[PDB]
Amino acid sequence: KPRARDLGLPFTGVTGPYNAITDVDGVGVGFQTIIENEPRPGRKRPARSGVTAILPHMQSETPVPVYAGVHRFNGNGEMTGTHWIEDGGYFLGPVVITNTHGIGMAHHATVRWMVDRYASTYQTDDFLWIMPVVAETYDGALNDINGFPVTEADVRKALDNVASGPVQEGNCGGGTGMITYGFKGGTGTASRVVEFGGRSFTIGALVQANHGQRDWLTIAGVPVGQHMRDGTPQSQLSIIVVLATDLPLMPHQLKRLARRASIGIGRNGTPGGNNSGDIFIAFSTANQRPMQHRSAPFLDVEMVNDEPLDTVYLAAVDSVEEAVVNAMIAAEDMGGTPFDRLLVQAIDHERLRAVLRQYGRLA
Amino acid sequence: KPRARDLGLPFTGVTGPYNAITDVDGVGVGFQTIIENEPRPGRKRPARSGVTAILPHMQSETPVPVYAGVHRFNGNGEMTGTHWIEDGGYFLGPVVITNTHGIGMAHHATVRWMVDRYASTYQTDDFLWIMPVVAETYDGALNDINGFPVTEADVRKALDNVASGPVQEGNCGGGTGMITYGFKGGTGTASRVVEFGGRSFTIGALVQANHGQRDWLTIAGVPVGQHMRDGTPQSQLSIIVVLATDLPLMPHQLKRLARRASIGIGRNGTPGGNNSGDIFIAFSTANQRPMQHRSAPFLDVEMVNDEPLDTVYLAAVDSVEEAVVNAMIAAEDMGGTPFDRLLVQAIDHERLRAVLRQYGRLA
Amino acid sequence: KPRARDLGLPFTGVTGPYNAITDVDGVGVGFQTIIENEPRPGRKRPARSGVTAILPHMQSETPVPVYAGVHRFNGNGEMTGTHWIEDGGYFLGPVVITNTHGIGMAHHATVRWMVDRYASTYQTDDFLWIMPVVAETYDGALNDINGFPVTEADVRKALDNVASGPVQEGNCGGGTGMITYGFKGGTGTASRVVEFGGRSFTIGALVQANHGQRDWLTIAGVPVGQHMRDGTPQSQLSIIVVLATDLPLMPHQLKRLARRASIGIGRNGTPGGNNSGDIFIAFSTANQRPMQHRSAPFLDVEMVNDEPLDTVYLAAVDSVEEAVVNAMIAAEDMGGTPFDRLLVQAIDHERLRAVLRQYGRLA
Amino acid sequence: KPRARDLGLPFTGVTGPYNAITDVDGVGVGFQTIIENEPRPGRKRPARSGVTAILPHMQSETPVPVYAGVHRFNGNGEMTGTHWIEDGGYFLGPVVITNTHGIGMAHHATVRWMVDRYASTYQTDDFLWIMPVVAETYDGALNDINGFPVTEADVRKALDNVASGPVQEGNCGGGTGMITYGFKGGTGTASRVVEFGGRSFTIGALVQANHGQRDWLTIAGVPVGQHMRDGTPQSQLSIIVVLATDLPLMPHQLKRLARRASIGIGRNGTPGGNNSGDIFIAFSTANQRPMQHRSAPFLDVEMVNDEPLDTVYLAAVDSVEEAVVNAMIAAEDMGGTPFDRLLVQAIDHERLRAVLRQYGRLA
Repeated sequence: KPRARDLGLPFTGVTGPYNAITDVDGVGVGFQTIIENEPRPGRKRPARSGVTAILPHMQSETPVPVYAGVHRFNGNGEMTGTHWIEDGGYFLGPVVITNTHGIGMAHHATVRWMVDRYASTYQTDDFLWIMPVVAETYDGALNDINGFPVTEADVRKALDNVASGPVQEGNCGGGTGMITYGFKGGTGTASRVVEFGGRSFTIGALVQANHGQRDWLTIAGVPVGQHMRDGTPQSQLSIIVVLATDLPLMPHQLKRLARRASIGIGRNGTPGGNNSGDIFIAFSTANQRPMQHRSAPFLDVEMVNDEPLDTVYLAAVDSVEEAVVNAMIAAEDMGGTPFDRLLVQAIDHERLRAVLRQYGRLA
Repeated sequence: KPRARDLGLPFTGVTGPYNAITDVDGVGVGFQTIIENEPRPGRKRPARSGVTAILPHMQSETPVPVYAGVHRFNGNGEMTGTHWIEDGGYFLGPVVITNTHGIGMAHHATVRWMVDRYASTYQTDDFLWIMPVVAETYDGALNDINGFPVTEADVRKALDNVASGPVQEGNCGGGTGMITYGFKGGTGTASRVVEFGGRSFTIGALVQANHGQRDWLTIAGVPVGQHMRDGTPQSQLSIIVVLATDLPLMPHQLKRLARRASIGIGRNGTPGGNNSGDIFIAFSTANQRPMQHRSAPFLDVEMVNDEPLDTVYLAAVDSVEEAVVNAMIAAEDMGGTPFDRLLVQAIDHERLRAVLRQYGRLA
Repeated sequence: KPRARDLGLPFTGVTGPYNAITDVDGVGVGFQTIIENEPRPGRKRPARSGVTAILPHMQSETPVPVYAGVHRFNGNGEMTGTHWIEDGGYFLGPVVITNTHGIGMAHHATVRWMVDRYASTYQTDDFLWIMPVVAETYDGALNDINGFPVTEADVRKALDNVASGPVQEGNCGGGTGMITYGFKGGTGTASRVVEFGGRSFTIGALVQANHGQRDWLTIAGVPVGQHMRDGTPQSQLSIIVVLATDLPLMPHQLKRLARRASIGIGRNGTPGGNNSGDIFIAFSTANQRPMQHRSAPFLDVEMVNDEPLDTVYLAAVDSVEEAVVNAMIAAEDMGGTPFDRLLVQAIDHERLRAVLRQYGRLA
Repeated sequence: KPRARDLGLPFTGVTGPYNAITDVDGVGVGFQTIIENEPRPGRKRPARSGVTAILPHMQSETPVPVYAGVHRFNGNGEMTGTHWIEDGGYFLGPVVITNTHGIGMAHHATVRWMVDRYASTYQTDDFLWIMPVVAETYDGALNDINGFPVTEADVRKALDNVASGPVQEGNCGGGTGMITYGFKGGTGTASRVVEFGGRSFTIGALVQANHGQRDWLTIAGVPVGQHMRDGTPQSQLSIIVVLATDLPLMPHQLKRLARRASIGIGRNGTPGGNNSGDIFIAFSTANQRPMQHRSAPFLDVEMVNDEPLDTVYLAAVDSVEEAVVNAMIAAEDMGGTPFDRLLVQAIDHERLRAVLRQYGRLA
């Protein structure tokens, strides 16, 4: 499986080792993918969905707070756990992404998993509560979303599968049944390394791309969507962005970094559709500390000066754009069975390359 | 059961009917209450929890958008469904309140119930998604919160039990296991009728009171907590506010109304604790309209002028204070079994009356 | 001049030495007070107004960033400089408070004063811009506000007069012509010392009180406004809160602290009027650092754990309530001339004491 | 003067008659431009600055509230008047744009101008206050910003000059001394006409472009900044966006519209620089009503459904992009005198055409 850079698309700077969000130290990604092409008993439509889990500091025996910031570009979607991100500045545990009507079971399963996995924290006499970050995009065109196919066991499998190294893209995890710009969408990831004050830090992005319309699609500045008009879902009948970094940032700086994903999604053409739940979260793995109930009264934290941040912002925007394009390149056709209303095609690599060549952007 | 006014407490203005949130026409409240005093098999602590459901336009055959506004006073808690309240301006379906780790099952159950109840809307070819408003307070001192006692059936029972009329208070629904100001807490409700542009409207409040410390408790402006010092949970070892009105208000005005609940909770003494998840939602039942996919492109709406709103703001504040006190008066002692760490007592009515009398505030 | 504690009002905890915002080391307060009782040439109404200036790190030869947070409880007023407080986390220079239509001249004068006072910073080749924090309340009932009485020289005088030590209250600075709860209002201040993690800190408040209606007035929990009904402004025909602390807080924590001023203003009875511009700013004097253009790329900062903050929140609430009541106790009758529409009286001390005594609250 | 479309750039959709913000009926624009090439007495650098004024409902004898919404993308700049836009939902009077240190005099001059212009509203016995919307970008590289060249008379001249019709672009009004993408910047405008529900509406934008670095510049998706590398300000040694529409939108909807300008400024390449004060305001001219003190208690308003808004969001993004490019095309070289540090050149039209032609984007 070539990724976008392999096809000659003219991407943007130096990446971490795997060109993925796992290039940020300690962050692991796990997936559970459900691809069925016949309905379950009592249903009329097949289940194509899944769960994505991103866990920071995956080696720690205790949950480690990660400072974080959210940006709600267009709130037509769900992302739980953000009230204490906004006021307390951090979250604990994994980011879990699934389909819109699997939020509940994913939230329930994640709390249960945290109580088991971090038993020495939560199965004690301390009064602690868990508020996980669970988010979604809507796969009802290709998935039997009102059949609630994702179970507790499916979400635990994603959490138990978290790992470092290369990350699968395309039709996997929460991205399985997604559609972006009229083509097959799904999971995408990328990373960038930047130098800041004599040290090297990584910015990694993971997206669940389910947004945009064909006409808007722009790849490398070329209006590809004006040239590749066939097979759109419309003719036959949301985006979650997670940014991770090891740069030492505080909450107020991370809310600014998350806001940069607005430009990041704009790069491939969308003006931000009304029905698109476009919600971005950014977290840092720097400044490790105990949970509130075990911390000393004063904490010493490192924080970056703001002056040099333009290169970090550029890296974040570029990583989001490459993560979206990687999802489209990695995706495969889906649908077209007797139980489907549509056939969603993955963007054709040779036709893409040809259009970019005509506009002098095929590297 | 006498309520606060029945004991001579010096409350504030004219109430609707039932002096409850059901005084706002069409708003129904349902409860599922779980009170056990012996552990379930494999658990060590008893289950004392439940679910509260508040459903606007409870007669409608289709979900009716209700404009709304949220105020996160201190975000150490969860309230789902707020991203589209912020950007879209409204929510659909019920407000469901339970315990912290019951969010996920309550969310899952609510989406499933909505798909069944509003089958003519959701079991169609339309691409529609549901993002319910599910909130919580933490009952881990009296409840086996990591045993996940609330099931899907429990939440469906609360939803199917919604009704107009008098509302049960104290140890019921989501407030079953809650503690407030070191005394037994739980569910409380109150309402006010106001005249605006001649016209008569109601403001009703429902609270799940689990906040505050004994030392802070102020009732009718009297420092009761300084006089009633025994039995605190501390010596032995959050608040969700929902405001409903039929006044015709738009989202930006409803956000201000919800922010008035900050002063409302301040009335009984709290300075707003760090660990308290204090999140308030206000919604109007005016301006009924179809869902987005069935609406005409232009809607005609009525909105109040802002000049005469002080009387509405005062009624909101007063109703929140009365609802909190009503919860304490309705509450009953809980705990003290061989499986408990604490015995939480309900505030004693005669002792309270005596303290108020000493400061000239017993009416 | 007795302050509220001197009259036997039952205030709250241990104050710093001056019981004022200048108890926070290095914070200076300066005033310019204009009290005229005949109209200036071409005007019909007299000028009663002024400027209040609060300067953190008043010894420093260069401007020192102070982390800060704002809460807009009801935005019917102006407070400039908040965009970079929200995103950047801090502000530089003084907080300047005046009347509503004097914002512009105060802003202009403050920039000019900073360019002259910090000449080694601003009269260089560096590209630097200044965005001062200038706020207001509306003194149109007692002041010729459309006569623009405050000049550049008036604001420079306040800035040049900043000093530590005891702070004047009542009819002075920006508070000169203000009215609160139908009585004469104005400037008030108070402070609290708290122990946090084996260290001592101070929380100081300064308020410009111009809010509330007589009927709502509550002092020490007693409904004083129901007993002292005469001479209201109505019968004859906003609040800025600044909190300063030396506790090491980051911006996300300071926004929470500023939000606690909502309860602080609720303590004296207001439900938060529609026309009241109720805007609060909290800043810390800890974590001194250079300006952005002179900072190293990485900074080391100290930050408190959030667990023990309840005593800090309680001190902040109590300090706001005391600063408001101090403002009413220090104020003097104003108006009643042939050019006035009103005569605004200060609350009478003996009548106040008598009402408190009847409810058992006169210490 | 050819504008961007006249040079063959491949712009986007149908414009209104002037392709400017004055295509929204009743919106006037007025400018005061100060271009001096020798220092004023006692100064060392020349003054090149000015004022831009945008007045909705310019014919009205009384101020007419216009619902509006703001998006602070990166708050390193000032825009006054936003607290009541956020909570009250509207503003009155003009949007005035100038240089960073001219805020104060522009604010003062606008309040004074409104008192005179709307004398039947403000020179009465009513208690009314004015909180104008005054914004800025920083022209310190080309202008003697610490000389405070803009006077009260300069701002009154811009206000008195508001007019419909064609709008001047480039080195005029507040944009006079601005620099964008290392080329001369300034004022730019554009409009789009869209059909919504059988009715025709216009979206217009006006920008004061002072943002970006040369290397990021992208025009029509082409990386022009990589090809036109000479004369950058760096080698020699912020953006305010105003969107106006006649679509009937409420405040919560206008906040989303103003958020779309983030994608609009990302079209030309910036990732959003840390030092860039990028603040956007959107307002609607629909739903005319009286001021709060003259309104009936209930108002009837028209509001759009959200479903069809994607075409409006696209029009908004495209108009911001065209306005920024129009500002660069209209700009003229500035500086390079014995008193300057730099010579800022306007982008060369022929060179730009040549780079676009090479990538197949010259229409």
